[PDB]
Order: sequence, then C-alpha cells, then structure tokens
Amino acid sequence: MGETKVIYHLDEEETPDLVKIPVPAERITLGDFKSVLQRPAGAKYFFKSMDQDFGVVKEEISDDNARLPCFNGRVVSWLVS
Amino acid sequence: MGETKVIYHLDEEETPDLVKIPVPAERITLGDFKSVLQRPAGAKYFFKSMDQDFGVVKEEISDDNARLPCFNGRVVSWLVS
Amino acid sequence: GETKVIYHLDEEETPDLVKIPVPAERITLGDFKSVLQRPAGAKYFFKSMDQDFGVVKEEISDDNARLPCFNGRVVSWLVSS
Repeated sequence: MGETKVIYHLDEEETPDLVKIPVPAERITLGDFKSVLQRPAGAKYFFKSMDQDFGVVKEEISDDNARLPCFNGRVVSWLVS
Repeated sequence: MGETKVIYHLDEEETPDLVKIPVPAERITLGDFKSVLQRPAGAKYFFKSMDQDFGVVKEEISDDNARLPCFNGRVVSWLVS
Repeated sequence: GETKVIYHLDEEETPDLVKIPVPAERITLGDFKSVLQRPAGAKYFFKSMDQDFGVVKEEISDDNARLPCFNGRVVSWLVSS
C-alpha cells in the first residue's frame, strides 16, 4: 500500500506531466507505468538512473517486470514514440 | 551471447542515454551500435578509449567492423551531427 | 607513416586522439592545424622537455616548427578566445 510520483516527458516536450501511481515505490515496474499511460507500442522509455561506473544516465528499460529507478518516491522518465 | 551497456551523448547534451545491446562486450562493433540507433547524414562517433602511453582519450571510429572499447561491460560514446 | 596527436580543448578533462598521416619525424604545427582547420587565433601548447628544466607545456605558434613526439605521440593543449 503506497504511491509513486512519475514525472515523464513526451518526446521533445520542455515540461513533464506528474502522475501518481498507486503502487509503492519499492515495487513499481515498467508494466505498472505502462498500464496507466496505455501508449501505442512501441514507445521507448528512458529513466533517470545511476550507472555504477559512470554516474547519472537516462537508462532505457523495455522489460515490463523491471523495477523503475526511484528517489524519494519519484521516477523521472522520457518517452520516445 | 551476452550484453553490452552503451552510454552515449548526443552533441552537447549533459546526460547520456544508457542502452543495452544484446551482443557481448568481447565482440560488439560500431555496426552493432549503429543498427540500434540508425545514423544521421553521417554522424561521427567517438569512444572512451585507452592509449597505451597516455591513458584515457576519445577515439573517433568510423569503420562498422571495428570493435568498440569496453571496460567492465560498458562503452561510453559521444556523437556529433 | 602516422603520428597520434592527443589534444585537449580549453578546460576539457579528456582529450581527443587523432591520427595524422605524417610520420612523427616530420610532423609540424602546420600539419596539425590543417587537420583541425584551425579553430583560429587559438594558442597551442605541447608536452615537451626543456634541456635545463624538465617537462613543460611549450607554446608553439610557428607552423614550420616540428612538434615534440615520444613514441609516435604528441600531447597538446589548446586555448581559444
């Protein structure tokens, strides 16, 4: 029980939408995010993430089972159509 | 089989995208990377490379057959135009 | 023959490595400039050895001047305006 704030940009848009998804941050998946958008497949989804060796990246994630990178209840995403 | 993480910057952008390509790091080529992106009107590709005498450098690579410099399953690239 | 020129642009931490198809025995500042298509009014410094002092970054502005090489390599720092 809990919610996650997903902040997402659609293509070249300057200002993202913020949506609250009623899945707690500890377990929110790409599948959870997709259910809320229902985007024509096949958008590609990138998320603000940390790479062990490199530092901050926009990580592409296409596996519905994959957990999304969160910080303080928040996910930050970029969509490409 | 195996995968490589390719971290790449597009022109003057601060934060790179990270994409996983399902070719193992021992054998990933420029051609492999290009097939996932699809090149502009001749983008130039630079990769974090190691010079035997100097240390870390950005090497331009334009040969599709050329293997990309990896460290720990990762390639780091900069793209121009 | 060819020379590997490793060069930094202003305060950039990682240099580009470019291969110039002039052998190291005769590569000049003019040769290097013709490949950059001189950003223009830039000053060029090269890792060099001074007889009395030791290692320095020697400014060179004469196109005819031969560049300091070690093992097929030149290391340069560029300053623009």
